[PDB]
Amino acid sequence: VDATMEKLRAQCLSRGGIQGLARFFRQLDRDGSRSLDADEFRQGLAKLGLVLDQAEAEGVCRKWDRNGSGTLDLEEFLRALRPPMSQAREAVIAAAFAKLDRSGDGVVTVDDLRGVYSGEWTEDEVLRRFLDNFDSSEKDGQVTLAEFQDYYSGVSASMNTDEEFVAMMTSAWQL
Amino acid sequence: SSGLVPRMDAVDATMEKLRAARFFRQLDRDGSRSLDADEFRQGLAKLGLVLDQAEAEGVCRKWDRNGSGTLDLEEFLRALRPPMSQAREAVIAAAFAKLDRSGDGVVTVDDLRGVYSGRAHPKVRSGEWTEDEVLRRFLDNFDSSEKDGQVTLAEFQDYYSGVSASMNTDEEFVAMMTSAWQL
Ligand SMILES: [Ca+2]
Ligand SMILES: [Ca+2]
Ligand SMILES: [Ca+2]
Ligand SMILES: [Ca+2]
Ligand SMILES: [Ca+2]
Ligand SMILES: [Ca+2]
Ligand SMILES: [Ca+2]
Ligand SMILES: [Ca+2]
Ligand SMILES: [Ca+2]
Repeated sequence: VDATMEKLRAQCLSRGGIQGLARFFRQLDRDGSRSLDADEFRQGLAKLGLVLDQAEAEGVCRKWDRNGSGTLDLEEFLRALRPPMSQAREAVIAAAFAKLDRSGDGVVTVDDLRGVYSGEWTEDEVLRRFLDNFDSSEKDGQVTLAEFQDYYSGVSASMNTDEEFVAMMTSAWQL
Repeated sequence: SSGLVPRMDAVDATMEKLRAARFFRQLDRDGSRSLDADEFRQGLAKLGLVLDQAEAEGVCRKWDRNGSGTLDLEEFLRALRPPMSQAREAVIAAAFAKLDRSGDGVVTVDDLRGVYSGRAHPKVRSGEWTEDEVLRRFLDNFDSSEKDGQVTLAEFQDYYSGVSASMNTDEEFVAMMTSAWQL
């Protein structure tokens, strides 16, 4: 399934880079509804020699559907086809996430930031504003690993080598 | 001395030289889609690499994983892999040593739990997978074809034989591994 999802990109790499993904997105969207259903997604991949069944399709849509619409919009689809980051880059992030997550339950919260960072604006209200920086656009007081990972998708994309990324992360977080 | 097993040196020489599908099919004189000890023997002579009868039989016996008495494509492809240098063997063992927390010779989910947290994983955050299930999933990749939550050094080595063969220089391979397992 992930192998099928990688063959898609390998195939997209034959010309298509992210502006091309929107172009392909809209050719997948048969009804033009501006989102992809598991059905539309499946028939589109079939046209490319990639085969998975409906339950597999819903599964892929389930994974990338970030707002529980049961469907893939342009943003989610673009995030789906982003070439995954190399493992070394992923490892330093992982590493820095562990640091940040004092409590080590799997998510970073205002409480994890207590003791590590610090009339109007109070204490953890400031701490909350810090948490927000790394959080998604819709702040909910929790930072996942996936979210933390997005926060750095920008600079990572800019930086051409793992060592540039690795060196930066190492110093930022004193790993 | 203890730990040593007797093994044939002249076979190692002939086997090296050889290393340096199209080829398999050439050698498969009788089109059986597998190599007799006898055919392998004749093929190598036709190429100027000399092996007697038992030496050729010895090589089939040791690469014929499934015990068909013969070498098929998968088995032949494996045999031609270059021997693993001290350096590559060293990073593999260091990575295995790291994973095997209990130090009982096998890497299990229980080992892994002391090395990695699986909690931050997206499939755990959605409620669909447990930490141990992500950890088991990770373990399976290194496991033999029959998954049993146990990965032995043999199995670990077998897993990396293929990957190793993919990279040209010891240094690429050593650095890869050092970044993969953070040693
Ligand atoms: Ca649609
Ligand atoms: Ca959606
Ligand atoms: Ca936490
Ligand atoms: Ca969040
Ligand atoms: Ca034959
Ligand atoms: Ca065989
Ligand atoms: Ca163990
Ligand atoms: Ca547990
Ligand atoms: Ca096993």
